[PDB]
Amino acid sequence: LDLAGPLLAFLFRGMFKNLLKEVRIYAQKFIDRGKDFNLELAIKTRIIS
Amino acid sequence: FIQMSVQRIVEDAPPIDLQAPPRYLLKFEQIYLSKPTHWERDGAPSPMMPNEARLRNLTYSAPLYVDITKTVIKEGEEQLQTQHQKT
Amino acid sequence: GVKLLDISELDMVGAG
Repeated sequence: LDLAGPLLAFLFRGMFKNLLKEVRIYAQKFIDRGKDFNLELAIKTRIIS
Repeated sequence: FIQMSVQRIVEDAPPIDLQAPPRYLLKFEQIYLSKPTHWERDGAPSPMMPNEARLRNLTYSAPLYVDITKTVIKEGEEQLQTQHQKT
Repeated sequence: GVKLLDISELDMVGAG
């Protein structure tokens, strides 16, 4: 019986994957322009919340 | 789920590596949750009682933060290892 | 394990 715990673990794992992909794309864009990225602007919190 | 599954999912994440050369590394180490706190329009944090969430049609939720270690190599091991706390 | 924070350690960055 999957309760709230492993259920939210599954959804949170998916959304963490999406967040990692998002920051990957952002930092790759900034690096390919030839400049270090800002970590704060990388995170899009609304993916999770 | 809060005490174990969240931290385990974070630590089990593969550390993101990025490359042009400039070799950027990202790692997530420690997690935090505050109490359920409402941020007003001006960003004032206030302890949100659940009856307010019922009455004001708010989602009874707590913020979540992570300590993030960003280690950048620059083709010559001049490693800048910054850390961002409560991100 | 996950640590807890008090409301006084929440900086006002959510307003900025």
